[PDB]
Amino acid sequence: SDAQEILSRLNSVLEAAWKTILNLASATDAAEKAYKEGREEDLATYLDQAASYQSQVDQYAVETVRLLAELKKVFPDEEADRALQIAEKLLKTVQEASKTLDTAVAAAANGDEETFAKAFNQFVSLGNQADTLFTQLQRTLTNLNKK
Amino acid sequence: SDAQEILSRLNSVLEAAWKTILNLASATDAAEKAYKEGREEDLATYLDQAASYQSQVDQYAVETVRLLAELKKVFPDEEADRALQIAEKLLKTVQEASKTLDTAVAAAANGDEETFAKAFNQFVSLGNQADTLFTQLQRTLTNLNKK
Amino acid sequence: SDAQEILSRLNSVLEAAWKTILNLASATDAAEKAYKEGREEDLATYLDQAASYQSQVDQYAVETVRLLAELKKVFPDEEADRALQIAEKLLKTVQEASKTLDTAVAAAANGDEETFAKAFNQFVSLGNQADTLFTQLQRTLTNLNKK
Ligand SMILES: C[C@]1(c2nc3cccc(C(N)=O)c3[nH]2)CCCN1
Ligand SMILES: C[C@]1(c2nc3cccc(C(N)=O)c3[nH]2)CCCN1
Ligand SMILES: C[C@]1(c2nc3cccc(C(N)=O)c3[nH]2)CCCN1
Repeated sequence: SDAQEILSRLNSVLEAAWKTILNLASATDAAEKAYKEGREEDLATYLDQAASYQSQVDQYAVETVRLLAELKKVFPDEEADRALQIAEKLLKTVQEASKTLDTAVAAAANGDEETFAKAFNQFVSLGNQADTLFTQLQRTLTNLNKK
Repeated sequence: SDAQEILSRLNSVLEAAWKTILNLASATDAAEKAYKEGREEDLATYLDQAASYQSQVDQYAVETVRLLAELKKVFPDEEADRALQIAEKLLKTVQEASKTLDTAVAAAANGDEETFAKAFNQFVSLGNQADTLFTQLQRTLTNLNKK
Repeated sequence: SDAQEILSRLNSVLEAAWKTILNLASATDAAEKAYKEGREEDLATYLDQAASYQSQVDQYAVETVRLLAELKKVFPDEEADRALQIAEKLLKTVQEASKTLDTAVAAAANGDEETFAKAFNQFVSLGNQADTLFTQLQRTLTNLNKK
């Protein structure tokens, strides 16, 4: 059925997204360390790496919404509505993380540490919120895949 | 011992950024056409391309600020400060365009056309604002390179 | 083919190599954290990422040796000779780090903590040796571009 072709594609997207999230976590931790140590040039490199991975998470989150919107169109009922709603909230949170990371990158480039720290700390908190939604989405999809 | 290399890197970054801006414009035009013609799958492809190019413009704009900030440290004069201020305003505008494109991409994925159209038109306007600052920056750098 | 173009290539290679070394350091830190926290799948991913960056460092080291030998032919200079000797010692050291990282990868795959711990500790010690050599190389290249 198209429904399980879509669920299959969704599992592949989310597996790829998880790998990217692990890379984003590494880059985020490295940026925090460079920031603590006053290594400004190293921090710039780690922030650019984080922004690259965050852009990739954003793309995967968009693809996840598009796939669940497609799944809902093949369903005659609201079985996939909950998963789509989670995925849409995930995407909203991921894009907020992206915007706030951008504010941090610009503040670091502008040499405005107070703005940098505020935005970077928001980015970290949004990432934790996104992680909660990501795991919720995985659980919801497992219940749609049956076997 | 450094400013000439900084200036040459800046010229290379801005040349690469302009090509990316042209590619972004082509993707934007193609997305507008797909939207008007109701071809949602085509629109998704063109929006993903636009988002990729926009992320690259964002990166080049960050690099531009960092290079001009370095130049201002080496040669702390009014020319350098003016160039950096223009580049910082360019980066601000580029990142506003990036966040607005994110809203549009999410709306298209969510099937929310009212939000998509409003955000997409805001994105176009911010792009034109960024173009003005980009050309202003080029004129200032001409005065800084002195041939 | 001219002395100045070869130096320009060397400067670019070492710039790129330092960014790759930063990525290797972030992946290594993330692997250490996953190892300490007992997250074996995360550890496996970060070891694979570290090995990828280590292999890229190895290739930049190869290219640096080749380029310095080319520079000695067209612009003899006791300092290019010094740089080549450092770069060759660096190449040997980064290859040894790659070997020990490979041993760590295999030990994680086999679930052999005793072998893993020894190999990972050796990898760290060799990375610090390579870091010292890389700093010496950067200093020598700075002198080659003219003190
Ligand atoms: C906790 C952490 C994080 N987990 C995420 C899960 C899904 C999305 C994002 C995101 N930023 O878009 C996440 N960010 C580790 C990487 C930085 N923060
Ligand atoms: C007019 C146009 C545009 N010109 C820009 C110049 C600098 C930056 C951006 C940006 N979006 O960051 C620009 N966007 C063409 C490409 C789509 N909109
Ligand atoms: C400090 C660290 C390290 N610094 C290096 C500098 C040049 C080469 C290498 C290498 N392994 O080839 C380096 N490794 C980061 C990861 C653990 N060791």
